[PDB]
This record gives sequence, C-alpha cells and structure tokens, in this order.
Amino acid sequence: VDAREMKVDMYEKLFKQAADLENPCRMPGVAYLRCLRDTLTETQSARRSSCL
Amino acid sequence: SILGAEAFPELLSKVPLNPQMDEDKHFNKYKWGNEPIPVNRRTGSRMNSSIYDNRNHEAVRHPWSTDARTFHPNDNPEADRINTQYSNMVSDSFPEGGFSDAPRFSSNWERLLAYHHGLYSPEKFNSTTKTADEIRLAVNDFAAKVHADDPKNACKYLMIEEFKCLQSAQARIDPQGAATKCVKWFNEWRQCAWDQEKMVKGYNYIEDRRARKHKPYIGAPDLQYS
Amino acid sequence: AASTIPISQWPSLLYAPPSSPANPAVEALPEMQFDDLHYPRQMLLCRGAGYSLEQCNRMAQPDARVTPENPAEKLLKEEAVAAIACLSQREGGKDEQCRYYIERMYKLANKE
Amino acid sequence: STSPGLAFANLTLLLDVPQLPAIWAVNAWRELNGLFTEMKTLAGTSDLLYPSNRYNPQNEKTNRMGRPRKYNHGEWMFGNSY
Amino acid sequence: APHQRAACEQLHSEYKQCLAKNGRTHFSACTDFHSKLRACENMLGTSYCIDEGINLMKCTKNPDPSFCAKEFVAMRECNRPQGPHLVLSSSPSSPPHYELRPEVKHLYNVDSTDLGSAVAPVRSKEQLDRVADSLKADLNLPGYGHIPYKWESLRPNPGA
Amino acid sequence: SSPHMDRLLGDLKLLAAYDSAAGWQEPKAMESAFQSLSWDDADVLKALPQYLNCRGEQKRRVDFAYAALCPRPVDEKDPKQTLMSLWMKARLFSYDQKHPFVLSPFAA
Amino acid sequence: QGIKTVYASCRYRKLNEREIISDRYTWLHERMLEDEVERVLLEQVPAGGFDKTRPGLLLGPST
Ligand SMILES: CCCCCCCCCCCCCCCCCC(=O)OC[C@H](COP(=O)([O-])OCC(O)COP(=O)([O-])OC[C@@H](COC(=O)CCCCCCCCCCCCCCCCC)OC(=O)CCCCCCCCCCCCCCCCC)OC(=O)CCCCCCCCCCCCCCCCC
Ligand SMILES: CCCCCCCCCCCCO[C@@H]1O[C@H](CO)[C@@H](O[C@H]2O[C@H](CO)[C@@H](O)[C@H](O)[C@H]2O)[C@H](O)[C@H]1O
Ligand SMILES: CCCCCCCCCCCCO[C@@H]1O[C@H](CO)[C@@H](O[C@H]2O[C@H](CO)[C@@H](O)[C@H](O)[C@H]2O)[C@H](O)[C@H]1O
Repeated sequence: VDAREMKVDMYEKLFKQAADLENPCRMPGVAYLRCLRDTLTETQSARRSSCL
Repeated sequence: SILGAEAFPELLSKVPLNPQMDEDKHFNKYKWGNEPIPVNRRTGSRMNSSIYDNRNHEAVRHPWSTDARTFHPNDNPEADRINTQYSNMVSDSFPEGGFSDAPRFSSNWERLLAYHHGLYSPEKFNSTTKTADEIRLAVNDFAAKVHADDPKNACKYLMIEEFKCLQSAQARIDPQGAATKCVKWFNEWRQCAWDQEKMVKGYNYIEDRRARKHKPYIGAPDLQYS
Repeated sequence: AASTIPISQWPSLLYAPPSSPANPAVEALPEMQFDDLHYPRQMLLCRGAGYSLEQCNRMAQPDARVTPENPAEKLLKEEAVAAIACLSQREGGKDEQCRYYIERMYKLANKE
Repeated sequence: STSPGLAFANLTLLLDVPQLPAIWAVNAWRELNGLFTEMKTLAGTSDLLYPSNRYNPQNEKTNRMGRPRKYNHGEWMFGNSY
Repeated sequence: APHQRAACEQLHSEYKQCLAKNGRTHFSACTDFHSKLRACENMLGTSYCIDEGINLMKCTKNPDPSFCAKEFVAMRECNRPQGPHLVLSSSPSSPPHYELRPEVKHLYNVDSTDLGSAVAPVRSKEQLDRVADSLKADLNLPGYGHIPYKWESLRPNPGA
Repeated sequence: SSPHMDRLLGDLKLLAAYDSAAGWQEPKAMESAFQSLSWDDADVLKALPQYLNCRGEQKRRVDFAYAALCPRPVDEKDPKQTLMSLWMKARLFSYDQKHPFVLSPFAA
Repeated sequence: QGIKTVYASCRYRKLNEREIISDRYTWLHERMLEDEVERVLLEQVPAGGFDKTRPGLLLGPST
C-alpha cells in the first residue's frame, strides 16, 4: 500500500507538471488519480467499477 | 422609410447615457454636472515609469511608428470623486479604450518577426480594458477550477488573490506594471508551499534552550509562541 | 466625501463595492459565472468519445453553470406582473402611478 | 516615606513584587516539565523528543508536526521509518 | 527455473518479514537465511543487498563521524533493480572518489563519470588563496581592492 | 420597419444609462431611464407569463443569453432592477420562441 | 545552571546523532519504495525494449 501511494503521488506530480490549469484534461486526470487514492486498499476489479 | 425610429429613446426622452452626453446634448439631467475626462486620460501611449530608468515618463519604443503622446495618470485628483466604481477608477491609471500604440502591419512576416522577438502580442495591443463584470467572471471561474484541483490546499486563496490582482491591474495590457503589484502574493504562495510541505513531511529542528535575557525585564510577560 | 480608491484597493472594490441607489448582491458577486469554455469543452469531449460534428451539435446544450436566477422572480411573481401591468397602462409609472405596487414589493422584500 | 517623584517606583513595585511568586512558580513548573521529559526520554521512545520545544506530538502514527505519517501503513525490513 | 524463482521470492519476502518483526536492533537472529539467499544469488544472478543491509544495521548503532553516509548510499544503490548507478571507486590512491556508471551517464548532467572526492577538502591557506585568485581572474573586475578612504594612522590597516 | 432590433438596442442603452446614473448618484436620470423602457410592447407583455412558467431547454437558452447581456446579479430587494430584468428576459423569450437561438460557434 | 548545561550538552549531542540517522532512514525508506515501483514498472516494458528511434504515437501524415 505504501508503494501504491508512492506510485499515485508520482502520477499526480508528473501530470500536474505536464498539464496546467488552462488545460482541459487536468480536472479529469486529477479526479481519476484522487479516486485511485481513495481506492488504494482495493483490487483492480473492485476499483474499475468506481473509477470508470 | 426612416432608419432607426424606435431605436433612440435616449433622444426622444432626454435620457443621457453618461454625464458627457448630458453636457453635450444639453439635457441637464445630471445634478452634479460633468468634469470632462481630458484627452491625455482618454487615450495615449504606453510609457516608462521607474525613476531608475533614464527614459522615464517617455513613450515606449516599438519597431513600428507610433504616436509618442503619453497617457497621463491622475496625479492630483479632486477630493470628491462621486463615482468610486471601478468604471471611473480605472480611468485614473489606464485608458478604457486601450492605448493608441497599436500597429497595422503591411505584411504577415513583420507580424511574425515582432512576435518572435517579443515585441507584439494582439492580446496586448488590440484590446480594451476589462470591465469589472468580466474580471469577476474570470476570477470566479479560476477559483472554481482551483477548488476542483485541490480543496485541501492552504495556498489556494493566495493563488486566487494573485490572479485577482493581475486581472484588476489589467496585466493583459500592462503586464510589467501588474506583476509589480502581484509578485507579493506570488511570494506568499511560495512560502505557503514550503509550510505545507514541511507539515506534510514532518520537518523540524532542535530548538536551543531559552536565552538568559529572553525577557527584557523581570516584570514583563513572556508571551508564549508556538 | 467619496475619496479616490488607489489601484492596490481595487480587488476589494470588485467584491465589496461602495453603496449606490442600484446595488448588486454583494453576497452573490462570487457566484456570477459565464463559461467561455463550455461549448469548446463539450465538443472536445464528444469528439473524443467518438461522435461526429453533427451528432455533437445535436447533443449540445447551453450552460447551466451561469449566474443564478433572482428568487424574487418566483416569490414576487404576482406583484411583479401587476406592477408591469400598471407600467404598461400608465406610461412607465410617470408622476407616481405605480407607487402602490412598487411600495408593496419593497416592503415585502425589505421588512424595515 | 514617599513623594510624587517616586510614582514610577511605587507603581512598578506594587505591580511587580506580587508577580514574583508567580514567576518562581513558572520557573519551578518548567523545571518539573523538563525533568519529566528527560525521564520519559531515558525510559525510551519510538521517535525522538525535542527537549526545548513546546510540544512533541510525534508517535508511530503521527509526524513531528501533528499530521499523519506518510507511507506508514505497511511494515519495513529496517524497522521504523524514522 | 520458474518454480525455483518463485520459491526464492517467497524466501526473500519471509526474510524481510522476519527482519521487520525483530527490528534493526536485533538483526543477528536472521543469519539463518544468508545460507540460502547467497545460493539464490549465485543461481539466478540476483542480488539481495544482504551485506549492505547488515553493515548499515551494525553501523547505525555504533555510528561513525560520517554518520554512516557511505553505508546509506551503498544500500540505496544496491537496492536498485538494474544495478547501482553511483558507486565508490576502489583505489590505491589515498582519497576515494564517487564514480558514475557509463550506461546511465545520459540520465545525469555530467561531462565525465568522476563526481569528485567522497570526503570534503582539508583546510589550507594555499587552497583558499588559489580559489580566490581563480575567482578574481574569472570575474575580471577593475575596482577590487581599491580603498578610496582609509583612516589616517601609523598602522597600515586600522582596525583589522 | 425593424421594431424588434430597435427596441432591443434601446433597452440595452437604457440599462447602461440606469447603471451609469446609479454610479453617479442621479435619481432623475435613472427614473427617466426606467420610464422610457418600452413597457408598452404587447408581444413582450404576452410572453412574460410564458417565461415565468417555462422550464428546461428554452429557459436555459434564455438564461444563457441574459447572463451574456447582463451577468451582474441584481439586488433581490430592488424591484425596479428586478422588473427590468424580467422585461429583458421576456423580450428574449419572445424572440426565442419565434426564432430559437443558436448559441454555439459550431453550426451548419 | 552549569550542571543543567552539562547534562543538556550530552543530551543534545545524542539527540543530534539520532536526528541525523532518523532523517537518513526516512530518506532510504522513500528511495526503496521508489525502487519497488520501478521494479514493477519494468515488467510492462515490451519484449526487446522500446523502439527509441521512432515516435511511440504517430499522429499525422508525412507527405
Ligand atoms: C599645553 C598642554 C600640553 C600640550 C601637549 C599635549 C599633546 C602631547 C602629545 C604630543 C605628541 C603628539 C604626536 C605628534 C607626532 C605626530 C603624530 C600626530 O600628530 O598624530 C596625532 C594627531 C593627529 O592624528 P592623525 O592625523 O590621525 O595621525 C595619526 C594618528 O594620530 C596616530 O596614529 P594612530 O591613530 O594609529 O594612534 C592611535 C593611538 C596610539 O597611541 C596610543 O594608543 C597611546 C597614546 C597615549 C599614551 C599614554 C601615555 C603613556 C603612559 C605610559 C606610562 C604610564 C605610567 C606613568 C604615568 C602614570 C600616569 C600619571 O592613540 C593615539 O595615537 C592618540 C594620539 C593623541 C593625540 C594627542 C591628543 C592631545 C590633543 C592636543 C590636546 C591639546 C590640549 C590643549 C592645549 C592647550 C594649549 C593652549 O595630532 C595631534 O594630536 C595634534 C597634537 C598637537 C599638540 C598641540 C599642543 C598645543 C599647542 C598650542 C597650539 C595653538 C593652536 C591649537 C588650537 C587651539 C589653541 C587654543
Ligand atoms: C586558564 C583558565 C581557563 C578557565 C576557563 C573557565 C571556563 C568557563 C566556561 C563557562 C562557559 C559557560 O557559558 C555559558 O553558561 C551558561 C550556563 O551556565 C549557558 O546557558 C545559558 O545560555 C543558554 C542560552 O543562551 C542557555 O543554556 C540558558 O539560557 C542559560 O543557562 C550559556 O549559553 C553559556 O554561554
Ligand atoms: C522545585 C523545582 C526547582 C525550584 C528552582 C526553580 C528555579 C529555576 C530558575 C532558573 C532559570 C530558568 O530559566 C530557564 O528555564 C528552564 C530551566 O529551568 C530552561 O528552559 C529550557 O530548558 C528546559 C529544561 O528544563 C526546557 O523545559 C525548556 O523548554 C527550555 O526552554 C532554561 O535553560 C532556563 O534558562
């Protein structure tokens, strides 16, 4: 779970440096990664239904 | 067939849209009269401002030919400024119709070259001032986007404030002048970023023992600080 | 009396303007919104989903995220209709002909 | 006895000599808090304690600034993450 | 051999679990596993950072004035999957150097692989003079050392 | 010969005049503006109660257009402002139910 | 005060040592987590690695 948290933090850092607030895909990307943070302690099968 | 019969009620009923129209058409429906906005405040050109510039109070030089008569800010305003709305306040520092320094390029490659060297942006040169409503709409949209980006962020309202100050100072047309106003909020955001990182990642230091003369006087209170 | 507002005080002037005979809702000034990105964003999302331009234009709808509506239009409906009737009959309320309805509305909204 | 010229000293005395008991009490309380902190440190702690600091909230689940520890859900071969 | 690979991965996870359970003070209990882990390494070409972890654990309880920095960086570079990017050069020369592997040189902003000595310089009047002279030459500022007013005194340098 | 256009532009000018006179503290001018605001239009009068009960897509179109022309939120307490807003919205509703609005830049 | 200061000097020395080693252990923890993430990511690399000569996504013609 610690490494999952680290992976999600890496994704968020990379994507936030890449996409600025004027970018349209920023809000969806940040929302999806926030859902991953919400659903770290889960399996991919259970996480898909919620983050789709 | 006359043109525009029902379209000038301001003329039929002697309604002035502004005190300048009232004074011109002699409707005399403004009790306080009209102090005309002079021409040097109605239009003009961009100028240098700092006293540590040699060409201070001189017009900015461009690749194209431009009128060098400058916009003069209101340095000695009257005491009573009956309209203290943004509409009447903005005229003291910028012209509402924009500056008179815009180009009409004879070719497209001149435009390209000016942009490439950093001497032209249409955002900057073919544009008016923004109205208070426009500023507020922009600020509120930006605030919504930032809140969506992260609610649990302490630097949120500081970022919103630097955006607000840039918009109010009309950074589209006077970016250097506006940055001079907004870099303080940028600095505060820069501080809040570290204060948040150090709270998230626990960073602290060994504080030294209390000094012998922490209190200047024995009867003085030593107010405790976190 | 009305003194000049320097440029540093304009951000507070935008959201706490001075008093006028026709003021706005200062509590709702942070809620006024009008998105210039609404239709571009809609088109981008639909074309990314895979629709055609005609399908996108048929599915397009105007923004609901705009400035909210005045509640007076739903609460003071009959009073406003009567005031507008009076105005249409009496030439815009010249020489105080719709004062009845306007005063009723003002009292209802203000309550001292 | 007294005089108008001694109003400074009179006021200062009247207002400050009653505070000396409280000042000494504050000093004693500080020494006792230091003693207890040092006894706790000798007993042992998971994370360290800063002696001359106002508040030390750090524990297994809490940072040295009162927030939850990041990456503290699992266990680590080298033991504590700090 | 995938059966053996999975068995060794399970053994390594078991070793990590035991080590975490015991803690970094009591680490001499898990000398059981080195017997098998070294064989795993020799068989699969794998490394498990055993010596580095043990040396770090031993050092941090009886620390060096360096505060075990070389042990820390050694463990960090061993635990990388593809191998260490940064290593400590082995020398007959007195001072050791930090060195960078060539196959990862394109990831780092360096002209060469030598990232300098692994110990700080020693205090020397001569080195300080050298550095100051070099900086003066690079700056090339006419005006350095000019004294427009000096307190009138028999001493050459009044005060200092 | 162009009554809809003419009355629209006149209404907008009178709204601007009302706002300016409010900023400059001019009750005479702003009451003149209120009085000159085309209250004798049968089409808009007929469309007012229709707007007050419309719902959904038409209402959203008209709200979008009104927020374009006049995005500032009027004070809920000032009936003159409320009434001018209602009048402008009814005018736009009439225009929309005769010929609907096409607000998107993408169109063909 | 001198006795207290001697004791405090000893305690502060020990505390400085502990603080340095604690911060370095935290650093190592984070780096080891990064290494685990990288080890998992390298499994997603296709057989034979990446074609570093070409673009991953070709997003237009070249006529
Ligand atoms: C009548 C009264 C008696 C008159 C004599 C009094 C003066 C005696 C001393 C004379 C010798 C001075 C040295 C001259 C050589 C050149 C050097 C020099 O000039 O520099 C000093 C100074 C300039 O300083 P500078 O330009 O920066 O030069 C470099 C530094 O000075 C020096 O370099 P530095 O900065 O690195 O040195 C720092 C440090 C280095 O030195 C030290 O650190 C130690 C120095 C102190 C030594 C202590 C004594 C040693 C004791 C050891 C033994 C102990 C045990 C035994 C004793 C126990 C004690 C009981 O300290 C000093 O050097 C201090 C120097 C003191 C200057 C003299 C101060 C007195 C000013 C004149 C007073 C006038 C009184 C009223 C006159 C009334 C007459 C009408 O020039 C003067 O001092 C001018 C002296 C002029 C004498 C005037 C006499 C009056 C004549 C009447 C004329 C009428 C017109 C006057 C106008 C008004 C009239 C009404
Ligand atoms: C040739 C013979 C040579 C003989 C040498 C004699 C050595 C004398 C050394 C005494 C030095 C003591 O130094 C002084 O002591 C006190 C406590 O006692 C310290 O402590 C004091 O200040 C610090 C903070 O400022 C705190 O600990 C505390 O507020 C106070 O007690 C001082 O920080 C230190 O400056
Ligand atoms: C009955 C108990 C003992 C009675 C005697 C009371 C007299 C004490 C007064 C001495 C002056 C105290 O002034 C100051 O207070 C405390 C120690 O007390 C120290 O303060 C510092 O060390 C103490 C450790 O005890 C910490 O709790 C404190 O956070 C830190 O600021 C300072 O180094 C000292 O300069």
